[PDB]
Amino acid sequence: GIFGAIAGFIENGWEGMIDGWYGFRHQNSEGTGQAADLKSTQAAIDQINGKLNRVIEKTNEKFHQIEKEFSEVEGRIQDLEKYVEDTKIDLWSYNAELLVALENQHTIDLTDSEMNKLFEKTRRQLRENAEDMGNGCFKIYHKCDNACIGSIRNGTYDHDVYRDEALNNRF
Amino acid sequence: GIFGAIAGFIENGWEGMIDGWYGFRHQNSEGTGQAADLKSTQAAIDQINGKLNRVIEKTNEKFHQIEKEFSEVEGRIQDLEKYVEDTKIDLWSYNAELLVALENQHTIDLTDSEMNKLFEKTRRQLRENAEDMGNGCFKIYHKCDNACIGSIRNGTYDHDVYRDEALNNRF
Amino acid sequence: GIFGAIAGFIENGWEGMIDGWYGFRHQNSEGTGQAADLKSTQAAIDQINGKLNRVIEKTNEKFHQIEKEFSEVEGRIQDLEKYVEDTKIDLWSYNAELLVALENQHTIDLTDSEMNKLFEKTRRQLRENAEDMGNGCFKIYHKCDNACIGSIRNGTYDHDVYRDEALNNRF
Amino acid sequence: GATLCLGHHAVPNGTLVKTITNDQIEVTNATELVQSSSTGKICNNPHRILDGINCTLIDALLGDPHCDGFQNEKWDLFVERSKAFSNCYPYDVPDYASLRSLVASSG
Amino acid sequence: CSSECITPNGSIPNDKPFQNVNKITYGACPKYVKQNTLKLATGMRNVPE
Ligand SMILES: *[C@@H]1O[C@H](CO)[C@@H](O[C@@H]2O[C@H](CO)[C@@H](O[C@@H]3O[C@H](CO)[C@@H](O)[C@H](O)[C@@H]3O)[C@H](O)[C@H]2NC(C)=O)[C@H](O)[C@H]1NC(C)=O
Ligand SMILES: *[C@@H]1O[C@H](CO)[C@@H](O[C@@H]2O[C@H](CO)[C@@H](O)[C@H](O)[C@H]2NC(C)=O)[C@H](O)[C@H]1NC(C)=O
Ligand SMILES: *[C@@H]1O[C@H](CO)[C@@H](O)[C@H](O)[C@H]1NC(C)=O
Ligand SMILES: *[C@@H]1O[C@H](CO)[C@@H](O)[C@H](O)[C@H]1NC(C)=O
Ligand SMILES: *[C@@H]1O[C@H](CO)[C@@H](O)[C@H](O)[C@H]1NC(C)=O
Ligand SMILES: *[C@@H]1O[C@H](CO)[C@@H](O)[C@H](O)[C@H]1NC(C)=O
Repeated sequence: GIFGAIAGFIENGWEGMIDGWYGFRHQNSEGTGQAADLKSTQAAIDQINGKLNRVIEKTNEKFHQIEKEFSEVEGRIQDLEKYVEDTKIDLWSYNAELLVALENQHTIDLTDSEMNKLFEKTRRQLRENAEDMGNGCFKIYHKCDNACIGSIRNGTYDHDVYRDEALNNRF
Repeated sequence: GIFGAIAGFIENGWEGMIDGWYGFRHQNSEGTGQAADLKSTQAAIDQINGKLNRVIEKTNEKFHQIEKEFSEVEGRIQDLEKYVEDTKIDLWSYNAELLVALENQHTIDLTDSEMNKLFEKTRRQLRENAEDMGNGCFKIYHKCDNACIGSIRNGTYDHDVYRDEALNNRF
Repeated sequence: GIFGAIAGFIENGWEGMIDGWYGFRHQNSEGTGQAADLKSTQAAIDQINGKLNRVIEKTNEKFHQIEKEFSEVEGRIQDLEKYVEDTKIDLWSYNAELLVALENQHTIDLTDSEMNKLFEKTRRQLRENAEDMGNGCFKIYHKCDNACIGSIRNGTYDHDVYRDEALNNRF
Repeated sequence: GATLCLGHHAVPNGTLVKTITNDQIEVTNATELVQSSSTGKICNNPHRILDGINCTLIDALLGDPHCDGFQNEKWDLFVERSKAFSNCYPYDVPDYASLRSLVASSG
Repeated sequence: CSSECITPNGSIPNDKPFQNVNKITYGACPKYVKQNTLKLATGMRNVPE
């Protein structure tokens, strides 16, 4: 999208991730793992819903209106009634087409945004202990077991602990 | 917002900053300080005004129009006059609601943008002499007095000067 | 724009670049060079066209409508015909003004986005072997001849090759 | 060391939608904003529906004998059928449309 | 049965913002438009592999 993460520097999506919209796959000494990130998944879902509720909202109630069909040719007044209805329909048809186009463009961009925000958050956590591999994966230059990975995921990772090790392995 | 700076990785705003929209707080050997960034404050205000002036602009002048209230039941023509007016009001009511929603979304996003741009500008200035702490604060690994901080703020900071010192302290 | 690249941290555009929208200028041992990036140029052009085709698309066909001019003063019905047409014209005039404003704002933002995306892609390629000079230029800390620059441009650059050299020269 | 990958999900069956820059582009899910179908029946709740059957509203108004069932009736929505017909003295209403309207509206 | 929106074709559900069924309606009704479909995206760009 506009941030270049989804269909971006992130090659493709994971059909295998069924418990969330965004998440982590990791590989460390202990094996491989996958976990969903629920906060950012929620951010996206919440926004999309907000918008869904804006649009799907109560319609307008109308009761007696002008006649829209005619069995006789009347000339002027019917010309006018017909023209008014036709005008209205064209204008609303336009509003709807555009609403959808804008809304969709924005949804695409905001979901891309959430992805990119998770990436950024994580990179910032890792400090000097990892490098950006450009594919949306970090290379972690110290020894990271499942607990450690977890600490990255739940935001409690303490970089100063591994900094020496990692710094050593980076250079 | 869409860049994740405001209400983002930046925890919250400063009620104490009354001289600008965006700024720096610093802590160094000499003490603590706060200063507003006027260029980016202006960037935001200018955009918001541009938009404010687009919307608040001259209204349309109309003089003799159709009658919108009626004391007698007339049937067809009155049905039509009523329907036309009602149609118009619904359409404009829609335009207004939407204008506000879009405009507001965009204002939120563009103010977020300005913040993030200031952050990015600064990070780029500092080069290898500082690290991103993730909270919207940089850690500066050399000795920075009030003049030096100032140089960062007014964009004249020369990193090569402190690079050796900082590089030393970083690793 | 919203990413702060164009009219951003990138000082200005190159009137000298006539073969693409975005590109690289380099200076190395062998001399100076300039090359266009066709993929991102295409990304921009494609989007702009998509939009151009959305708007420039087939118009609506209308045939017999109400009369919009009058040689005699008739009162009520003419008041109504006149009012309907005037209402329609004001609403479409609004749609058009807004379409243009939004679309343009977005074009500006998306072209800025493409630039920034190219920058980001490149920075990611270079890994530890270069630094962001903040002007939209990277400083490459190893010896890069025209072939090497090319490899950066066509996305085949292998950083691990030069990492030792560059790491050495950076610190 | 370890590798940590950031990712987003994807699905087997995606949906084409339309955007500002793009005519068809595939997203994971979409929802339909235009109702194109009908059950086919006029639902008798929550509106008082008066089925006119062989009677038009005007004939019901005037009192054409085969319409006499409609005397003093009320409706939120009067439904006129195509099979309706007039069995009484042949007549006409100048500005038929307006009488029909204002009575229909009085309800 | 029950429904808030009546058209000459029959009743229609009012849950959506728009409808292609009939320009003639009674009650609380989706606005009428010329399109038979408009999809509003409810998720991100799908990128399989
Ligand atoms: C709901 O009701 C309306 C009105 O009964 C339906 O519209 C009608 O649909 C048919 C079939 O698409 C149209 O037939 C076409 O007529 C045109 C014009 O004469 C002719 O050139 C074509 O060859 C075609 O036969 C018909 O015009 C149209 N009637 C009106 C007045 O619009 C509609 O299909 C119904 N929708 C649902 C959900 O049932
Ligand atoms: C509506 O009018 C139709 C047609 O006049 C009526 O159908 C008639 O019904 C009677 C009694 O069942 C039959 O003997 C006739 O053969 C029918 N006539 C025709 C021409 O089909 C119908 O009864 C009327 N419906 C109501 C409820 O009044
Ligand atoms: C994060 O993970 C660690 C280790 O698994 C755990 O001890 C800690 O409670 C977690 N933090 C939170 C706030 O969930
Ligand atoms: C920035 O700060 C330095 C030191 O305080 C000062 O000498 C210099 O003039 C300032 N630069 C500008 C352009 O204001
Ligand atoms: C990129 O450049 C190198 C060296 O000039 C060349 O050998 C290689 O084929 C190029 N790669 C592609 C995919 O064009
Ligand atoms: C698709 O979106 C709709 C509306 O948001 C939702 O009700 C439905 O559960 C979604 N389908 C899937 C499989 O996510």
